[PDB]
Amino acid sequence: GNLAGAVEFNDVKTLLREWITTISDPMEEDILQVVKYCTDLIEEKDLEKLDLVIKYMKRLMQQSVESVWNMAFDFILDNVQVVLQQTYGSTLKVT
Repeated sequence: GNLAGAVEFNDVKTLLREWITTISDPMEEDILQVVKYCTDLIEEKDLEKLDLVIKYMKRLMQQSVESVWNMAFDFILDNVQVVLQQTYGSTLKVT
């Protein structure tokens, strides 16, 4: 739930935005953190958080000029989609 120090909803949007725009290269640990985050809120049943983090991540990875964030997002998105297909059976409409 607590990712990059950020705990609250809009606190996550702000700090993870500044994170993706400053960092030009996410390491595998950074990628796995955001997978675990977007899986945690599925286990905490906060699909409002899923809605936010998916659509807003995409925005940030496109706001970042680096294609490494696009492949990072592709892996994170993929894994978290699968988690929703097992846990709920369906995914949130957002991509």
